[PDB]
Amino acid sequence: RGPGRAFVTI
Amino acid sequence: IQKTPQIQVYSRHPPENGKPNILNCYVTQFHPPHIEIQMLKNGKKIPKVEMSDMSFSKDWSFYILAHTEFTPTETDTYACRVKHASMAEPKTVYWDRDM
Amino acid sequence: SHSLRYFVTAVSRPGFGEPRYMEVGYVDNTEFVRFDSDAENPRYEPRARWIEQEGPEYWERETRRAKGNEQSFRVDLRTALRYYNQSAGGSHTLQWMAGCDVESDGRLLRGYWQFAYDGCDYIALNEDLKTWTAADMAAQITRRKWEQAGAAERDRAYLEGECVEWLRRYLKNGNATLLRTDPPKAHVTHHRRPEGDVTLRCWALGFYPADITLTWQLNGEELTQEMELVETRPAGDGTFQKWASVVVPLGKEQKYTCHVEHEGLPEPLTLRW
Ligand SMILES: [Mg+2]
Repeated sequence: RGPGRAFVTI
Repeated sequence: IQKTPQIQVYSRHPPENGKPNILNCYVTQFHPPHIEIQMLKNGKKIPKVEMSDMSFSKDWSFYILAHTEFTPTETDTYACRVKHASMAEPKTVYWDRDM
Repeated sequence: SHSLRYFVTAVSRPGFGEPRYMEVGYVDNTEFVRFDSDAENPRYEPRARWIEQEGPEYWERETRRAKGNEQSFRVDLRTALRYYNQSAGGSHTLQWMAGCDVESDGRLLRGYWQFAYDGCDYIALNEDLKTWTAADMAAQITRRKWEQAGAAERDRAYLEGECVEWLRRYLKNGNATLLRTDPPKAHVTHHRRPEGDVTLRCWALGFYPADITLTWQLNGEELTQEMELVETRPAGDGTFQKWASVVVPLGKEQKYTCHVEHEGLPEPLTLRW
């Protein structure tokens, strides 16, 4: 299962 | 543009005339990712070509594979032609079966 | 040990709409899943037979994750333009690699969660899985934000938890292909040059996994700067190939040795023409 950005942006 | 593609054209198995095989065009170490790859038989585009195995080296350069099924013959000429921003014109690289 | 790794790329293309967004997943050196926003009906797709075992809920969940991810990368690409004071007319790239290296006994060796912008390091989760290394001043802005938000904590949780657990499941389900060790079959070819000397080419064929070293020696010295060495390459049958070559004097071939190291080779090979 892959990774989630969780809407945490740069 | 930043990194020029490195192109290898080769078969899955050592080629034997009349034995089914796979012709591979593996293109590595390039950036940006946009790229166009065609495999050619006797100068004509081969219609059944698939792309696979996209990855990064990290230092992040792109890698990608084009491949097609083929049966080697004494008379057919194969090549892979690659167009990338880093090159003024598309680069055509021929299959060398005697390495 | 084994690895589960996801390689993610978002690339802008002003004038042609939304950035292209792609994810590709690997167990060790085997591609097994892929997402491409440019596909007819973009969804997570199987790329190895053994994953096709997974039910609809898996594909739906992974497609959802990809789509949420896609949205954040769209935002990030726009933010990047601001950080670097770049025009909105040009194409730019954001890359993203995350995954876990895991011993066969389930122990986590190393977790990765790292980014690059336009081909260069941007920000990377350190080995401690707690702090970040920022490559430039723009990335320091990101670091401060992610430190404030405690971003590393949930990332760490994935790397130590889901990443490890699913890797184990994949290795079990795909064992007939994934657990193989195929040693290199190696040999040296001899090519006389018109110049009157010789190219020796050391070949390694049919090996898995892909990690390998191929080196030429003369009188105990490695010929690093002299050799031509190609990138390790897929044969398209689950195995890999590589070659290294040197140019040597006619009649002195025998002085040169090729050395092959691979997990399938308890003792490395030494080959001599
Ligand atoms: Mg750089």
